[PDB]
Amino acid sequence: PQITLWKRPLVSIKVGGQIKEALLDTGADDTVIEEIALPGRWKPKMIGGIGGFIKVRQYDQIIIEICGKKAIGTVLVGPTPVNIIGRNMLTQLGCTLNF
Amino acid sequence: PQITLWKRPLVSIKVGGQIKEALLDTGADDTVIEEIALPGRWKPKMIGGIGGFIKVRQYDQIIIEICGKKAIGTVLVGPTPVNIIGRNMLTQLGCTLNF
Ligand SMILES: CC(C)(C)NC(=O)[C@@H]1CN(Cc2cccnc2)CCN1C[C@@H](O)C[C@@H](Cc1ccccc1)C(=O)N[C@H]1c2ccccc2C[C@H]1O
Ligand SMILES: [Cl-]
Ligand SMILES: [Cl-]
Ligand code: NA
Repeated sequence: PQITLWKRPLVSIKVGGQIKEALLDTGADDTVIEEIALPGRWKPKMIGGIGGFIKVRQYDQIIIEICGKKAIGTVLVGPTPVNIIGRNMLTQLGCTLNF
Repeated sequence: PQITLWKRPLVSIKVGGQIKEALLDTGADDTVIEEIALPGRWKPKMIGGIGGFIKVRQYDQIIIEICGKKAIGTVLVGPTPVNIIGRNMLTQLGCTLNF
């Protein structure tokens, strides 16, 4: 499909057995989600954007459904203002910018 | 052009008579550039990132050029780690998300 940007590119996603709303974010290197329960062991990580850095937990090989597609990859969990689908996942979806 | 997301979608832009590197950011509502000299009056504004809010100067009716295409709109000037081209400008360039 083709998503215009006249409004926020928000989509429904399934992760951690839960349905959530997330932002398709080309400006994000990684994918970070609000506090949620994920399986397996995690490693610490610092991610920075406007306003500085935040500490998140990194879980790997996590399954995520986005726009009727499945992606399996790294998912960060922490105090992010909004759920963010970053490039690590967007590439799995075969997403590209066009203009 | 069609831009893949394996790496950050950086592009050269023309703004304030200067040439700069900026990131095509679908998750960004606004366009924010590091300290740069812009003409006209400005208004103060607070914008929030994953790390918190930063204070910026809001300029309106600013023209930017990207890959031969031009757009006019609001440009925020402040301490941003990276220059960001947001949706308010991406729409004007006819930039879409495709997969
Ligand atoms: C207008 C402004 C630019 C202030 N907007 C944002 O920062 C929004 C904020 N919302 C949230 C919000 C905050 C307050 C109010 N409403 C909404 C979440 C989504 N971001 C957009 C991000 O894509 C911005 C980038 C900027 C950046 C890129 C590369 C290097 C440094 C900074 C961003 O924060 N990306 C980072 C990022 C993001 C997620 C996971 C990993 C990483 C690493 C890094 O790529
Ligand atoms: Cl990944
Ligand atoms: Cl605008
Ligand atoms: Na990016």
